[PDB]
This record gives sequence, C-alpha cells and structure tokens, in this order.
Amino acid sequence: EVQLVQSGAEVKKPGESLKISCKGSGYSFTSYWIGWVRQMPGKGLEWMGIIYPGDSDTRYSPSFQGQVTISADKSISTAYLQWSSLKASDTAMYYCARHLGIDYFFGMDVWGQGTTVTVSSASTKGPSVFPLAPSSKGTAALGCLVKDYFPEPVTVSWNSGALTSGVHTFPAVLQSSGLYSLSSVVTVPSSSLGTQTYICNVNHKPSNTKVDKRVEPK
Amino acid sequence: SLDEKNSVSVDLPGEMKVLVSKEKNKDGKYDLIATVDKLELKGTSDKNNGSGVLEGVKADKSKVKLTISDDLGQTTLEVFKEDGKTLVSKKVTSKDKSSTEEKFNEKGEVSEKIITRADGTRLEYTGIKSDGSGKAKEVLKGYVLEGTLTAEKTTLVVKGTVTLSKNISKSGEVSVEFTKENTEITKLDEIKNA
Amino acid sequence: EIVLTQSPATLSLSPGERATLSCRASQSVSSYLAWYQQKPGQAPRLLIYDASTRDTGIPARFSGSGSGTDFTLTISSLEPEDFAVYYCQHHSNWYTFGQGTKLEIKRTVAAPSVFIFPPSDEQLKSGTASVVCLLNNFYPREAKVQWKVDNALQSGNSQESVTEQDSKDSTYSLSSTLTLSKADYEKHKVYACEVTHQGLSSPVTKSFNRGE
Ligand SMILES: [Cl-]
Ligand SMILES: [Cl-]
Ligand SMILES: [Cl-]
Ligand SMILES: [Cl-]
Repeated sequence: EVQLVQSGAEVKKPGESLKISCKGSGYSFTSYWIGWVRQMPGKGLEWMGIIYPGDSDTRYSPSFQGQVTISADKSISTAYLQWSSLKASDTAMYYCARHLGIDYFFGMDVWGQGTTVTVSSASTKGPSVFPLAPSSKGTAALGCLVKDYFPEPVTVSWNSGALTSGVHTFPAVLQSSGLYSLSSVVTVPSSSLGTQTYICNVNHKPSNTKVDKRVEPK
Repeated sequence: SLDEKNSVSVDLPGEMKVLVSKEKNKDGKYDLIATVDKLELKGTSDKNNGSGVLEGVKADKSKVKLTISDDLGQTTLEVFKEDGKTLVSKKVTSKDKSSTEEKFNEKGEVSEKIITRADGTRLEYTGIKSDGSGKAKEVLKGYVLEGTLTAEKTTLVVKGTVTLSKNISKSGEVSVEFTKENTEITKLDEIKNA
Repeated sequence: EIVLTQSPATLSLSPGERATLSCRASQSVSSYLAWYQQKPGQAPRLLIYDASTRDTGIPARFSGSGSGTDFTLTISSLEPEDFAVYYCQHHSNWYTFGQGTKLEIKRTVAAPSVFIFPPSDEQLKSGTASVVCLLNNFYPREAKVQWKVDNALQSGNSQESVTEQDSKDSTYSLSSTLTLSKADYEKHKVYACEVTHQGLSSPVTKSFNRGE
C-alpha cells in the first residue's frame, strides 16, 4: 500500500521546459526524503538528489547541481523534477524513490514505475518498411527493415501473428538524423520459399501508420 | 525461556550480558537472550559464541537491534522507529569500554553525538547543524565544561576578563591558549583562578 | 573519491546454482551498503540494506555480508526470475551507485548463423542504401562485426543492436546495419560482413557483389 506513482511519458524538443511529478500514497510523505534517479538508455543508475518535503530542504549531487531543480508540494504529497531548457542528452528514464537516511543510509526502498523523457528536434513521423529478401540457397533468413520513424515504439508481427517461432525483433537504434530504425527477421526452412508467403505487419501508433510488407525471394 | 540451568552467561562489551543455548535449538542453531533497559531481546545464531543479532520491540512500538561482533569485542545497539527503518539512535561500544552514540533527528541527520572515552569521561555534542557546528560539553570526573563545536576544532571555555579556552580538533590534538587521564586540577569553581 | 567496483561484470550461471556477487570499495567504508535488482523494463527493487539486512518481502535465498572493503551478495540457489542486473550503492560519494553486474544464463557455446542482406531496390529509389548483417542464435554475447567494402575496412558508418537473452534457447542475436548514400553504394562492387566469435574456429564472412 506504500507506493509512488510518476507522471506519464514525455516527448519534448530541446530548449523546452519540463516538469515531471511523483505522487506518494500510503505513508507520511513529509516524513521522508524523496530522491530522483536517472538511467540513460542502456546504462546504470545515477543518483541525482533528494528533497525533504516537510520543509523543501534539497540536496543535489555535485554531478547534477545547477542542471535540474527538485521541488515538492507538501499539501498533495507530490515531488517534482524540472528542467528549464532540455537537452538531447537528457533523454533517459527517471525514477523517484524514497531515500532512507542522511548521515546513515539504508538505501532507496520504494520506487516509482519510472518516467521516460525523450528529447529530440524531430517531429512525429511514420516509418518506411523495406524487405530483407532471402538469398540463394537448409535454413534461410528473411526480414523487414523499419526505417526513419519517430517517436518509439513500433510493433512488428509476422503473417498477422501466425508466425512466431524463430522471430527476432531488434531494439531500435537512434540514427544521426534523430530518427529511429530497427529490423525484424525470421529464420525459416529454405524448403518453403516457393510455397509459404511471408508478410511483416508494422504498426506505428503515434502516427497511425500500419504497413504490411510482403517479403519475396529474388 | 532460558535461565540458570539451560544457558551460559557471556560478558559483552558495555557491561551487557547474553545467555546462549546449551547444546542446540530445535532447528539447528543456538538461542540468545539479552535484556537491555527493561526490555529483553531474543535472537538466534550459530557459533554458540555470544555473537549474533538480537531484536525486540518496546511498548511504544520502537524496534531494538543488538549485534555482537564475532570476536565479541564490539557491540552495536540500534533503536528504530515503528517502521523499522528510521534510525533513532545507534551506539557502538568497544571492549575497551569506549563508545560512540549517535542520535538522529527527524531528517536522518546526526543532531546529537556522545563520545565516551575508556576512562568514563564523555564528550557531548548537541544541536549539530549541517554546517558542522553545534554545542560542545565535556563531562569530567567531578565537573562539567561547556563550549562550542566547529567542523574544524572543538573549543571549551570557562569564564573577570581572564577567560581562556580548551581546544580539541578532528584528531586527538589538545592545545591550550595536560593530563592523559583527562584532568593537578580538581573541580568546577577552582578553574577560574590560575 | 571513494569508488565502488562490482565483479564480475557478467556472471553466467544456471537455475539451481549458487551465485556470489562482489562489491569492493577503494577504501574501508561503513556498513551502509545497499543492493538492488533490476529486471528489463522494470524499476529497481531494494534487496539488502546496511550490508546484511533483508528488505521486507525479499525471499530468504538472498543474503548480504561483508565489511570494510569487501561486500558480497549471495543467492543460495538461483531461480529463473533471479536473472537480472544487480546494483550496489553506498552512503559515501553522495550515494553513488555501482556500475552493476549482469547475471545471465550460462548455456553451451553456439556459433552464430550469419546472413547478409543487400539494400532493397525500393530503398535505393529514395537515395539511401542500408546493408544488413544478421548474427542469429549465438552464445556467449561477445561478438565482433567488421564491415568490408572492396576489401577496405569500414568505420563509423554502421550501427548494431542485440536482443535480450532468448527465453527458450538462451541465445543472443545481433543485427548490424551499414548505411551509405546511393552514390557511394553504386561506387563499389563487393560488400562483406565479417563475424568473429569464440564458437567459430575462424572468422566467418558473408558477402555479395552489387548487381548480382
Ligand atoms: Cl515516521
Ligand atoms: Cl537494426
Ligand atoms: Cl583483415
Ligand atoms: Cl571452435
């Protein structure tokens, strides 16, 4: 019944201000420090700082001092993390967590579910879907290249969900253009390239983009 | 429970004592019993040494935990709030009768700190701030001295215009602008003269 | 500053085995060390605090010990849900987290199946050429991909990504993408992806000739 609930995912552009929130339930919010923790994509955890909502005493890590402002509204058990001018490098996952002790330390024992912040100069854009046709050849590989979309996520299924065995859908990479790209592949017996049909179903809900791409051998 | 015939008494640092199970308990280990300030604490452990952890709860729902080092030369007594996680006090007594006791404020900062030397004299710090400053009071064999604490040194003073100080720093320096059993000098009024 | 070092970076075990994770500090420090578990897509969970006390609800198979410089998280016998990243965190240095230890499933060495895909004719009408190299179902994770264009070593023009350890066969897969402009792509003949991995007795290459 003790819990912290964070506000929803954020897609922002560089320079914009942003204020994300962390609401406490089931305990005396003003009796404990609340901390904020950063995790950049593919990286470990970084302690940013803490606030005591009883009197808004705030302590920042020297790594984040002056880069962010932590605040709190004691009357609604909410803590806040804010930037006045977001950077692309601020793209990360942010957790709030209850921080136990100053001159002693018993860890951070209650965590929010996290808030994703994406900071890009890009605007919403649906993907392009290119075939990855099987070569001349027994196991064969074929797939779809899902290129130049924003923001995440995109979903890929094969033959409307009828083909799941041997399917690998890769994490997206961020290209130099600020657009995302990924690929989905599937290994099939080369016996069935002349008979079995292979279609990849790509859905990008931020742009309402649904694409079905038939992958044929050359 | 455990008494004179089903246990063995073990002397611990800080003039505490603990009783240990005779042979072994029902499911493998030895049982430990120690009473601390009206409250008896129960703990299970191997080793039959006297070492291990003992816990207990007070009438005001505060939790107590007592850990005894393996060589039995150190003792840690922690008092928690009802949540079992907010530290109210933490005292570490050593075999040589010396100890340090920290008392934490509602924020989890050391606001009071008592340092007991082996001879029994105490150094008490109250109203500690995040600055690193506060009040300083040395408890001696007979009299009390009062002064101020800074993150740099510790100054103690007795007060006509003849008012000279006593300085103890981060380390064990002692300068005067002196005895090793911490004192010839006698009692409180008698300091003003020399 | 006081620095935490977790060992090993990757611990590869199986369900049923005993797991020991190390956190070491560059100086003797107090007992205020905490351990966390984080599974993919989930928030961290506190396991141990004050070096040795278990948090509420944490199963008994987790235990912590240590003092001074050497601290240990022990998992007496691993369950499937115990395979995750583990972080330590100490009071010193403004509550800095350690870099983390990944606890992964150990399986038999398996060489990857390698595949190369030329750019589709549709993409080329747009002006870009993506060449894709697939490394399927290999273990362990360590794998190097090197791109060769007319036998010239390529650098700074590719991106790769790896899947999470597969739920049924415990293998990894890797996709490497080589992006050039259509003008640069139509300037060279042979495109090659060279894979190096300990399950192969030598590096393996897949290639094609443009226009064939
Ligand atoms: Cl409380
Ligand atoms: Cl990819
Ligand atoms: Cl070479
Ligand atoms: Cl081999």
